[PDB]
Amino acid sequence: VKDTYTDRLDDWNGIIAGNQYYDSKNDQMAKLNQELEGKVADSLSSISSQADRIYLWEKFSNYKTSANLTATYRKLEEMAKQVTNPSSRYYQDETVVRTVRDSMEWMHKHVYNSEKSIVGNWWDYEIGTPRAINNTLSLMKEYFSDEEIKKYTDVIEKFVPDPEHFRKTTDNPFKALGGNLVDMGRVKVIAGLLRKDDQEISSTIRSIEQVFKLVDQGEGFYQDGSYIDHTNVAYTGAYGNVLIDGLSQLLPVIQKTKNPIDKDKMQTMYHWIDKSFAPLLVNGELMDMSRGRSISRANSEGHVAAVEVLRGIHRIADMSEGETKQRLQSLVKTIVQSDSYYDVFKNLKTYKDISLMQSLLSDAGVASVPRTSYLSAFNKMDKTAMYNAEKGFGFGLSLFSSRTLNYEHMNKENKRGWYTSDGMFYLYNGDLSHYSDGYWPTVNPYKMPGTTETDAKRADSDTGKVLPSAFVGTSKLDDANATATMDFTNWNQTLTAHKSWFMLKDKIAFLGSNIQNTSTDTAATTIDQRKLESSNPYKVYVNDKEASLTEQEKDYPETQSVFLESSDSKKNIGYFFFKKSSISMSKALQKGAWKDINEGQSDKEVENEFLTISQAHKQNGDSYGYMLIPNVDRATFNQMIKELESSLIENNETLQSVYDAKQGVWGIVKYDDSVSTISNQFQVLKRGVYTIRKEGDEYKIAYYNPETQESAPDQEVFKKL
Ligand SMILES: CC(=O)N[C@@H]1[C@@H](O[C@@H]2OC(C(=O)O)=C[C@H](O)[C@H]2O)[C@@H](O)[C@@H](CO)O[C@H]1O
Repeated sequence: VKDTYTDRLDDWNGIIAGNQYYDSKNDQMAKLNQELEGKVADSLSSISSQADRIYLWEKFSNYKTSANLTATYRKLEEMAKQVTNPSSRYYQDETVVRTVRDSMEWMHKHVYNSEKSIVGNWWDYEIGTPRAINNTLSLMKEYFSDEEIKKYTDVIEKFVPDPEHFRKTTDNPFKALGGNLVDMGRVKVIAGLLRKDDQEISSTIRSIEQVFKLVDQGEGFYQDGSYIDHTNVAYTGAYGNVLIDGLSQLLPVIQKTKNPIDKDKMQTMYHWIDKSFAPLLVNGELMDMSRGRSISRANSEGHVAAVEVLRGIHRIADMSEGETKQRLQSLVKTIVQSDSYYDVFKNLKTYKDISLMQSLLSDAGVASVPRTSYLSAFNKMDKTAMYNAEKGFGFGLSLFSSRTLNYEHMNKENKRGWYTSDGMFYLYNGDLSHYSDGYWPTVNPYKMPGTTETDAKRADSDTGKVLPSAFVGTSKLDDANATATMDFTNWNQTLTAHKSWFMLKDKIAFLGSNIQNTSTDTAATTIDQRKLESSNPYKVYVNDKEASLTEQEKDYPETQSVFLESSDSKKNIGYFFFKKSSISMSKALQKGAWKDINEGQSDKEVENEFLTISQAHKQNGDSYGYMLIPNVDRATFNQMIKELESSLIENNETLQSVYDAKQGVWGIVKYDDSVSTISNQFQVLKRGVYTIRKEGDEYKIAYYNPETQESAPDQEVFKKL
């Protein structure tokens, strides 16, 4: 019955597949089409023989394993996309039409129907499979009757009758929010359309509108740009991806129903883009510290995941108008063009998304200007993102506190992310491929960069924990200067350390004090564990003298500096130790497989060479202190360390401070309320984090008490002498 419902479904098909936009003369489109051709070809030659068949596909035959249901229906969706694509060799193919129809019927009878109960993961039964069924039926609606479409979607109403909750048929349902809530839309809004059910469409849209509300607690988007999911996990880069990706697909359809969403309610989407997503995108890569367990998926490395967000942003820009549309187009364009490592088209999986990107990149009317410097203090999720446009490097600080979980290990994914939030840092430089090409399965999980830990063995079965302390946070002064601290205690309460960071425009100082260890395990701080490029080797210098690193660890006592020299100055990394320190370094090939950190991934061996720098802490009360200076050549680095000779103000159990004489900026962390006199110019009076700038006889102050998550009147925390 061609009606308004089918009209909406046509729009939906144009969004999730876009065959109407296909052009065989379009190189990028032909590439996606050919990819679908091969997938359909493979599925057809392996699908089971309707003569006493026990399954459709042998590799997805154990229907006790819920993932097999979703994988099975997704193969049918691929067939639907090609049977409706005029340029596919399967266009209107009678055998494919019958295969989809017969497969739907078979699964309906023996595997997935209203009489079944959830076996395995609820997600497959309520989101993955319903979405695949909806899309298959929508795309091939001209090959199914309304009665058949209602028949194959009855099961969706059984497992997902309520647009506000998921797991409704289990003994522990939950409130749908964020990414999940958006998927609720892709399940019930589309099913509603297919079933011509007005109440389902309207009630579901009403539920979805909740996603536009910013929260000050719990899961969702925060005013400061943070995004929390799974109760207390920083998750902008995975669940937030799903949210923006899925919502941008749905909106064009929703806005054409009889229950469009108010334009002012949707205004917060622009806030997510500018506050939450943009800061996490550096040279086309989505910062891993925001992606949770997804970092353990081989097909979803940083640049790939970034496209999930970018394609969503672009669709939103396309449905916008005037300057809002223009500014968003410019954001997408500059980010994509800055990525010389990843081909954006590799993750634009529909013809419309491809078409949109191509027009964007060729439209001289859309400005593409390098992004300016910024520094986001995501205090509500304990992450900080810094970007310096003049020098061209990004910096990510991954922490956690009494308010957030350190790492997420679930669904057998991210088995070794134990220390990815123990003060771990990320450096985004000229090597855009650093955290890609197998970084996650080959990096030594016991030596995550920036972390202070003991060498005790950890079990893959362990799960995340929150921090005993709430004293973790960042005080931001401006777009280039901020200070952070973390009252760190390790997983088994055998080691502590006051870890602080001083972001000073073109460098970051790392200070650690009060390092205590009560175990018999050895303790140390990993200064860095950098993944190398066989094409761009580094020349290593210690105290400005060339060193030859080996697989075997070598000790370097009385170290003043370490410099990693590349042919490209934008890959250079220098470490300046305020006080001569005893460190050790090595360069070795590290092997591993994605399956080691994610049960569902390939066991194929992967390997990468890593340069590891460490500093042992053999006595209680130990400390470390060094300045990370990226993107400058050797001579400039050497010149800079002399300028910084007296930059360390203090690094003890109650006070940690670094001074940037060139900028006239101080970074200060106080663990108690004693009066601290700084550089004989002023005093700071309260426990907390400070970033101060002197401009003449004037002083600009940025104070933050991480525990109460509040600042305070200037006179309460600052006094000029
Ligand atoms: C955010 C997240 O990790 N969601 C899990 C699912 O992963 C997402 O799957 C899809 C999709 O369209 O199916 C898109 C995303 O890129 C990917 O992160 C999936 O792993 C699912 C399996 O049960 O569990 C979700 O929590």
